[PDB]
Amino acid sequence: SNGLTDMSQSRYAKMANTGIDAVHWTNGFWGERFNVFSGTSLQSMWNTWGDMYKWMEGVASVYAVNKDPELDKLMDNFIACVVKAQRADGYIHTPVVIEFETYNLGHLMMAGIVHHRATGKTTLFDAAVKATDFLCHFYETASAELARNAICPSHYMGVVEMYRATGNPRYLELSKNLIDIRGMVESGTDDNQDRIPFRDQYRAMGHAVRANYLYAGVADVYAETGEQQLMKNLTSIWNDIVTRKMYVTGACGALYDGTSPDGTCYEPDSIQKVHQSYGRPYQLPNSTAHNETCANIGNMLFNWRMLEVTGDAKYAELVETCLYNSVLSGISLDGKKYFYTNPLRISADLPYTLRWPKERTEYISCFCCPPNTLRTLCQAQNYAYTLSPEGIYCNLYGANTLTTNWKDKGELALVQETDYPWEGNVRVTLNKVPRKAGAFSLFFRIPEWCGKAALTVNGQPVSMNAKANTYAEVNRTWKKGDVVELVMDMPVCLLEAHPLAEEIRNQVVVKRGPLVYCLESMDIANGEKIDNILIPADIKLIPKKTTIEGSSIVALEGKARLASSESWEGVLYRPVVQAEKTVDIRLIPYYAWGNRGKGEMTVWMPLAR
Repeated sequence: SNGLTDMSQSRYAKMANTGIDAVHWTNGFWGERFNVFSGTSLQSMWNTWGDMYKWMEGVASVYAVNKDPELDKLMDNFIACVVKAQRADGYIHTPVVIEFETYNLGHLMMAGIVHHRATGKTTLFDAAVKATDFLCHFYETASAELARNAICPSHYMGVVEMYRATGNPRYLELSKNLIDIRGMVESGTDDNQDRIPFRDQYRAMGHAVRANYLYAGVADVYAETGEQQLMKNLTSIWNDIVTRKMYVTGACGALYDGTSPDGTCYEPDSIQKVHQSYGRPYQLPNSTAHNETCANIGNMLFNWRMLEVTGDAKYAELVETCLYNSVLSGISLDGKKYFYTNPLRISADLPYTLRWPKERTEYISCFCCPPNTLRTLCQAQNYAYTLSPEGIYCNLYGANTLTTNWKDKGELALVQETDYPWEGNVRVTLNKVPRKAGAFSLFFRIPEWCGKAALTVNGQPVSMNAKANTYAEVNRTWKKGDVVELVMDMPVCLLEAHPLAEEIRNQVVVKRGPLVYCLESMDIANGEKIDNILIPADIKLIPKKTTIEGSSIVALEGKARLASSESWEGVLYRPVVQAEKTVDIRLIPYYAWGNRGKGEMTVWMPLAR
């Protein structure tokens, strides 16, 4: 009835969200993050002073969980200004919200839907339904060659979410036309994924935000139309991204600037510029990885739609990877500063200055991404579970309550206890089961990273059928007070990459559970230089809780090998040096990088096998 995204009536969906109010984080990783975001980040962003509709959507999303009546009033005031400013035909003149501009309207749609779902009130929603009608007029009337109107890619999702929210067929028809038009124009571009029609695209293409939001939006249309061809496109594009063009943190977009295609084409007039963009297959540089935070949110939201349309746990893995490692990295631990880029390496020898700061900044002003970052992070709880007629799916582990209504039957409430992501032990406790529910299942995702896992029910072992990257089902007539307990082994992992990824050939990245780890220069004993650190393949890395900006994180401590250090000044090639020494290093989670001053950082490190 009521989720952040509601595929509950969608004819070719398989799962749908829990209600926007059903899941609260409690006592761990996400509870702690949620207190920062709700109790600091939102105020801090209003104080520095389209962005606002994202902020507000965030306020409503937080409110759905905590019911702070001071937020409800702060919303009613924001909404009053919005409503006072709207015309009869649905337009809004943005200047007259006091205390080709069709781009802001798309964000009003989602703000209004989310507000409706959280508060019950129709005050902002009616402002949104009108804005939507205005866009339908705008696309029925404006010139075929306005690709620019929809250069806001939020639109595709917002319009399908409005059809979902109203039943109004005009909105679904608009969203179908928006796909059908792509590439029915003179000189579209790879960079705007519109050189060729959508149905001819079987690979990821250009500006990664535009790309990924497109792919998401199309999955949303697929949820409603069941047009198989779209899923033929969406599955080779997903495949292209994930096996060939995605950083290990889930982030997307290797190139600040470049050309598409690269080194394959003989008409140079066919070769176009791209920016903030996907690159060649296996082109995954580190220092110059763009990985705009919103592109990574895009990949997350793409994967979430693919999960709901297919029921396949492998899409849930990507939602998690993205959330911890390329979305949460976008904000500081103090909730106040933001990244635009998410590089996988900072070297102080880097002889040019890339665009965009490389320390987080509290300066929303210029970037339109931090509002999207904060509202997304303010909604993490809306990704923990999904439902279907078969039962309930545990997708993102973390300490929480869930209270849904289970069909026309009554409340079902459960309590999830775990120190995830720091440890791999989950306990689901059933508080309320409605008496007339039959047997029904509780599904537990087994992470792709997880090699062993076991279940118990009230202490009694179940046979574990499932493999990595699939759901373990537990079908049972559940009684009040029942207890399921997932134990996932969560060892330290060393990962290598496909040999065609030259930028990381013969190097290793360290995961533990779902967190990608990195090394910063201040965690190397004796200020020994980060470039000289080698990870032997059989290194023994030891978890140890430690504190950064008042947050308890698991670092990994161990003995790396140290390269002898000849000066690299004015030298490109030289005789391989000895590497007889050792040095104490400490790895921290990537997301927590850059909270301890300026320094050096790398995810991928030399491997000694």
